[PDB]
Amino acid sequence: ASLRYRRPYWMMFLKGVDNWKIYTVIQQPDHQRTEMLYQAWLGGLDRPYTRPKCMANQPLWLSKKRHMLRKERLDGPETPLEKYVLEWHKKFHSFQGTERPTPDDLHTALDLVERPLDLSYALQLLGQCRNLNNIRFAKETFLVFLEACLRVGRRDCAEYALEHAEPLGFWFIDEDHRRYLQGEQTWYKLSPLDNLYYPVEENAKLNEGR
Amino acid sequence: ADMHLQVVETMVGCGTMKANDYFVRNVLRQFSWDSRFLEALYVEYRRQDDVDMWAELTKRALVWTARYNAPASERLRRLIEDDYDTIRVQTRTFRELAVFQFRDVEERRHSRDVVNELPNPWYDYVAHALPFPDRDAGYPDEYGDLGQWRAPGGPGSPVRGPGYYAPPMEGEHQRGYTAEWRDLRNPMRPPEFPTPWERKYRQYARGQHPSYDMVYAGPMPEIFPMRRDFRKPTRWDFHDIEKQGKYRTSGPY
Amino acid sequence: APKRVDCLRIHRNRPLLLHPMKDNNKLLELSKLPARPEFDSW
Amino acid sequence: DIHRLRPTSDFKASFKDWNDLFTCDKRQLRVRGIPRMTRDAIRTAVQAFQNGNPPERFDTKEEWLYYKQFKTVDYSYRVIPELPEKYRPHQSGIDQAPLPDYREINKMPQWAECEERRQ
Amino acid sequence: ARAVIKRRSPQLWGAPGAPIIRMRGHHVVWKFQSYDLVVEHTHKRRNSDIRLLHYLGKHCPHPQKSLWSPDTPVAQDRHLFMLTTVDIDAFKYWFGVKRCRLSMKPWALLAKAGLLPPSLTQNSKIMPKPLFDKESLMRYYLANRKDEDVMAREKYLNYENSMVKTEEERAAERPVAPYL
Amino acid sequence: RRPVRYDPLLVPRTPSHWSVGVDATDVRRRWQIWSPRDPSIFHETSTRKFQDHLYEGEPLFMQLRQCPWRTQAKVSERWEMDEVAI
Amino acid sequence: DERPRDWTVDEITAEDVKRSPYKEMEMQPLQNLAPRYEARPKGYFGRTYYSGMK
Amino acid sequence: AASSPVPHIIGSKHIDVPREHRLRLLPGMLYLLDGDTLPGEFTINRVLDPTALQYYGRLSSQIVTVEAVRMLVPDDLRLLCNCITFKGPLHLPVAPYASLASLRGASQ
Amino acid sequence: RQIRPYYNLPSKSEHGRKMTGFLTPYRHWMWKQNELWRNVHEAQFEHLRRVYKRQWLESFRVNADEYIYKYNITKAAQLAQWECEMKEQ
Amino acid sequence: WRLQNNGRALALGPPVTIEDEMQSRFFSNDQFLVHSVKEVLRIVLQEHKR
Amino acid sequence: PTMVKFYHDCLVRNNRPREASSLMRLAAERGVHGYEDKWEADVYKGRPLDSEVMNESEGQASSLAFASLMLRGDQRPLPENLQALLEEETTRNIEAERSVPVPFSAGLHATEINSVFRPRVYRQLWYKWQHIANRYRPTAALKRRQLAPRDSPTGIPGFYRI
Amino acid sequence: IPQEALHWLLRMIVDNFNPQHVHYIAAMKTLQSAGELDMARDVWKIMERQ
Amino acid sequence: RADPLNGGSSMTLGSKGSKLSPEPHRRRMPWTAAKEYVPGVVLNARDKMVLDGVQLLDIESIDRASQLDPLEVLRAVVATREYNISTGKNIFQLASQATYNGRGQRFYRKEWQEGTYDKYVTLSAIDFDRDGNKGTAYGYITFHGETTTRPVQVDFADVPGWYMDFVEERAVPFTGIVPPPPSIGTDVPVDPHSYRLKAYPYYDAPNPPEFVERLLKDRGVLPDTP
RNA sequence: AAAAUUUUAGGAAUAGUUAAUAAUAAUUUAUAAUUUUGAUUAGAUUGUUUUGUUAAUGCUAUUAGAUGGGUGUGGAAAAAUAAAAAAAA
Ligand SMILES: [Mg+2]
Repeated sequence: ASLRYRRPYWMMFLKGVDNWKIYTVIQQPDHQRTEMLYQAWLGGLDRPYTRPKCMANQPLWLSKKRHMLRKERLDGPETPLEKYVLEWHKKFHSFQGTERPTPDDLHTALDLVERPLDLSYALQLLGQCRNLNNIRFAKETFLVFLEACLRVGRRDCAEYALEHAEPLGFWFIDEDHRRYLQGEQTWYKLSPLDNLYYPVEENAKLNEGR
Repeated sequence: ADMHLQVVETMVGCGTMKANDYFVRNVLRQFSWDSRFLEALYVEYRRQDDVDMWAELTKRALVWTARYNAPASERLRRLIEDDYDTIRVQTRTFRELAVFQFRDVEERRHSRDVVNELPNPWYDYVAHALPFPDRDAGYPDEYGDLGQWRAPGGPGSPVRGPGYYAPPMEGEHQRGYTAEWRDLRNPMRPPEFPTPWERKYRQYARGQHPSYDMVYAGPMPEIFPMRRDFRKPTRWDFHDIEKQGKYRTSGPY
Repeated sequence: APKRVDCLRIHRNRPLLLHPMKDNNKLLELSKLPARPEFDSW
Repeated sequence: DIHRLRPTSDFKASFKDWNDLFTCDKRQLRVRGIPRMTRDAIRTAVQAFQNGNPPERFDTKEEWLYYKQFKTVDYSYRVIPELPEKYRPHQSGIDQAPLPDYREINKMPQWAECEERRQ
Repeated sequence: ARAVIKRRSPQLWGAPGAPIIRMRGHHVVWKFQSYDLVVEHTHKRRNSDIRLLHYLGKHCPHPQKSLWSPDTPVAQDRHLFMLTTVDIDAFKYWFGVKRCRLSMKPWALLAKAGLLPPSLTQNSKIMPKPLFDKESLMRYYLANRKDEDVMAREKYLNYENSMVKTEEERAAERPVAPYL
Repeated sequence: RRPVRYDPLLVPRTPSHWSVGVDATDVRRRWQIWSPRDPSIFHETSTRKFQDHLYEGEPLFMQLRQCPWRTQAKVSERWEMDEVAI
Repeated sequence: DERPRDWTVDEITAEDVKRSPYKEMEMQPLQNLAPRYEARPKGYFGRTYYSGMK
Repeated sequence: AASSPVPHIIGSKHIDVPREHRLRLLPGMLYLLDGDTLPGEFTINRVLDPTALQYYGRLSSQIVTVEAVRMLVPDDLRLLCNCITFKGPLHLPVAPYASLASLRGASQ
Repeated sequence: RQIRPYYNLPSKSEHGRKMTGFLTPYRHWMWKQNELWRNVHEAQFEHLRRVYKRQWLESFRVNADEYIYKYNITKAAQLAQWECEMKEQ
Repeated sequence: WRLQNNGRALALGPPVTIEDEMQSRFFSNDQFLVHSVKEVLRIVLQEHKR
Repeated sequence: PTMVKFYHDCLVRNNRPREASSLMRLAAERGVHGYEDKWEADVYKGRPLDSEVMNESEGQASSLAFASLMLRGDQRPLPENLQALLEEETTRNIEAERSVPVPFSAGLHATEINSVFRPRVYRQLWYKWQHIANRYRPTAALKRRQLAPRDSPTGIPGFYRI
Repeated sequence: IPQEALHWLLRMIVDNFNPQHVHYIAAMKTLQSAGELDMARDVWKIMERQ
Repeated sequence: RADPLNGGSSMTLGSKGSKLSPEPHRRRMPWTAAKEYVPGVVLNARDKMVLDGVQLLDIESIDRASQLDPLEVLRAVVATREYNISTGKNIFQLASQATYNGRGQRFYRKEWQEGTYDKYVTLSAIDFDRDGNKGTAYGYITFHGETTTRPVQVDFADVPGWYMDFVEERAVPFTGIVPPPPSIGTDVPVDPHSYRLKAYPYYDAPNPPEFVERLLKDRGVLPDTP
């Protein structure tokens, strides 16, 4: 059940290609013309080019060039969060990249949440960091997430994350934050530099003096 | 390794309880030690205060043999076996024990049995192992016959010349073709042996059989209708190779 | 949701099989090409 | 019954009972009118059971049916794809890949619009 | 090792494989069928002009009546005979020195001949296979363990030379006459 | 089982809950005759003879068929007893 | 030093040998190879010897 | 070296050879010195990669605590040097006749 | 042929074989028991192999010794006869 | 799991002590006399063991 | 058809996919035998000619490089400083790939491999006897013993080649 | 087995060859290294009979 | 060759085993070397039911029109987390949630402990790719007390099914180097109270009664009835 | 790797050629090589006691089923019809 003697030897352990029978007969003139036209149709080249005789996937340099030349799906970033998302995709989602996200980068991305769309983008980035990148969250990650949710006014997402944060990666949740999200208490944090409770809706109720 | 073995043996004999440490520090990692090291180190292992420590040391020694390619010797395995009642440590593989039980039982039964003590010529010896037979059966002929144009046959054929007449030859070739070559069809004498193996069979090299009073006991020839060929397909005939083929029918009849 | 091959009994009633010609040789295209270029349609 | 070419289950009604099945001979099977491959399989299964091997194996009918479609010349349990005539996208009628409408897809979604109108 | 392999007759390794003793049959009707015990390669060399390494003998499957009943009668003399030929020296050479393989039908035939014990597949349904228990096996070994030297001598005689001279043979070999 | 004594596990004792399919007593006689008076037997290239070259046919030889029908009976038993006739 | 210690006029030098040509001198047995017996017969294959086809 | 005197494994100062013969003679050389002084005309690259450092774990734990690992690349990039700096006395017992007894930071 | 019992590990794959070579621990234990029973048969096989090898070697020794004796006698006689013929020539 | 020897160089150390000395044919007359005394003593030891 | 096939092979060998596609489309439009189905969409519809871009460069080359390089629409240009480096990298990679010798190719293109042409006078006898012995089996091979018995000469002296 | 050296010397004689002194020395040394003194004596007898 | 089964025994082709020697039989295919393998098919065929019923967003698309509600995004994240560990946790997935990246901790397979098997790997270094669930892990292998001298790569690390028991004492900071665990018989003294050898090179486990009964019933010795 | 044996009624020239070589992968040197003792090209035909017949060393048969572009894999291409064959419990 091995293709050692049924296909050329350069195709050992070859998996995932669309059809490996194409490259067995690519050397014929008609299939060569078809492959060159397909390369032109994919674009990103200034001269007639054809794949190397002993390669099934695209060359590394050609694939990197096309990945760097493809236009972003999002154009005209209205918000600083969208600009940071574009920068993030440029920095980490490059071709064959090896740099990994950091909790500081996640915090910086979350600090720019202004509108619900920005919140959704930040949540997508956080999920990518948790699962695709497998990054352990920092201690204040849940605090930053809760602040980002409250900036837009989205309490259901915060309480869902509290209901199951261990799968999400929040391995430490403050007790006051837990009480606030459960409904035990109405204040979620305290700013010491201002000596003022938050949210402000209960700041005037609790801390009337300063 | 021999010098380190002497040191280990001396430490074991003196009973310093440090021969194991010396072996594990100097000989284990950086030498191709043999099983004699553990043979002696077992004496020191026997002197441990607790049988659990004794067993652990023995098992660790066996693991050392498995790791450092120093297979346990028969003497070491038997030494460990002799203390099986105390340690309950095994030194024979399941396959080896399974083979041994059946073999020992069969050998005991065979030895006790008297009917099968007789020798078996098919099982006891090899008769002849040389590439060539030890006695002359008559072949080769080295001459052709009627209707054989190809003589000599060349490769893989012992025929050396035409049976009856040949173009003129010279010297030793003529001598061989006229006198010296084998001649199976000669009725007076068989092809003679080389000297001196010919003078001692002088009286036996005359004619074929001395009887001349033979009474033919076979089937009578069929005069009519005088069939020509008898190519009967057989089932138990082992001379079918010789039976098949054209042969000249010229005899007393 | 194989193909028969014609046989001809040549000599001693021995069969001969005329297998289809290989698709790579020039003779098939030679047969496909027109016979008279000036007269026949291309 | 584990092989497609020799289905033993098709002849279950032929045998009266366990004793009949296990005392049946190959000549008796041929008299009863059971095809060669099926009766050989039945006899082999009975002999294995007698020797101590119960008929416990893997039913390979589905696997063989799956590997049939790939058109292996020797049925070697390997994947041999068929090369289509028109395989590249440009030669099937598509002049060029469809350029997405970035302006259309950059519009804020309905949930975002409703959230903003609520805010 | 081939693009499209011979599905109707595959093997385990490349050609030509290890020598194997098997009963090659003819292509005739059953009535006149006979087998040839021969040693050949794992892959049949039907292509070349040399097919077998050696010819061990011929076996006749059809039994024949006893043509020697009028001779000195013994027990079961009048039963049908199954005549067969077997080379012994060549078989022992290929089996021991060359270490050739062996099929099951030749193995059964040689089991009848007495050269080899009954084959692995010559199993009856009367008794099932044995069950092995490590503790029982070890107990039996400890009860009946042979001497080291005795076992060494036994295996030396079985494997190395069995024609070991005694003291009498050595003394007879030693010269005693005026040594010239 | 436990001269020599074999281990009961290494040499099992033919489980008693099984049943006997055929026995030495389940055979029946079969008489056949290959008369040379039949030309199809007298023909030289005939397989109906145990002799290769001596003669044709076989005078009233007896074979032994078997009757694997002991299990069709309502009750079937086998009694293992040594022969006492001879 | 690049000249092998086993170098001589015959130039038959055994590489990867660190024993001097004088220190060791014996017909020591070889363990790397294996003895080989003849497998292809010449002429005789079985049954009757007859001439033997030499 | 902790049990036997190696003749030229410990030197007073780095081996001094003319720059012409430096590339020809230095490869294969190996010697120990006191203190982490490095030869000149050598760009220094400290090995901070844990994947590379893991192979020195047994050496650090069982022989001598390994402090620094450095690679020196010459001007022509044709003669590399590997410098391993060990901190602390030898864990293994040291013979008085052993070569490492000479070093101050080894025998201690 | 490697047996694939139904109670092996099922590979839930639509792109390959439906059963895997992994076996239950009982199958491993049963397989060892069958391995032990075949080991009994193959021990006598190797024993007979070595016995036949040594028998063949000893037979070759004896027959070769006898042949060498006879052949030496024959060649001595032949050489003497050849010398006489050469002298006469 | 273990240090092993290589065809190029040996790393596991030798199992038997071997005297590094020339052969008898390369020995000098006095050296061969010393060798002969050693061989006579060796034969004495062998006969004693026998 | 022969001229079309030879020209297409030459264009593919010389790496002219645009010209080869144009020739195939022309053959499909005219209706050349065997080319009635080899019709493909033009992927160079908006692209200018190589001669055009060369003349433009002869007469900003940095800007003209963007026109020279084909974009897929969803592929967008990058700043020219990085574009020049990327183009140099691509040129170096392509030259390195095309400089590698092809084993067993004898320094010949796939169109030149196993391509021997002789005029039809060489095989006219073969053609005539093929269209007689296999008049209704054009794909069958014209082997001897179809037109002559054994021990008898076949019709064509040279037969296959010389 | 050690018998094979003697077997090969006998095979060399049977195949119409003249065993050289190096062959005899190798046979005797191999048999002595295997402990076959009687077989070494047999090799010497073979050399004498040749 | 180097390691035959039952020596040289060619009674049948099956008596040689499924493989002749542990080293690769052909010099040109080093991947044929004998080693313990894992059920990759089952361990990689994750359950799709968790993914079902929850919307997903491709990584490439970042357009606004393809964005989803943040609650849907959160449930997608938790669904993906469940899906990635449905068939078991990866060694990298275990190391990402441990202090000092789990350096110095012991990892073992599910089947490395049951029966007479007692094997674990002490982590020494891990290099994550951009996909944190995959990478390369180097550690020390300890098998029945004996521990290797140098860190080696962990086979089938990416394949899930690993278990770790984190110990704060064994944690090694990135500044230092992970020390190889001591050999129980060689490095540290042998102690029956701390560690006890489960199986020695000649040990064979006794036959389980359930296995014996099953074998006898299959062979037909014991009277198994419906 | 060598030696011998080698067809045609109307018989003649053959050629990526012979040898030498510090030359793998020949920029050189030579009065080179084949052949009327039958060459090369073209026709016929699977080469080395197997058939038939006769008093015959005559005449007359014969699938020993054998080889450069399809994958450089493999120890070895012979690898895409079949050909009675047991292929790792
Ligand atoms: Mg001629």
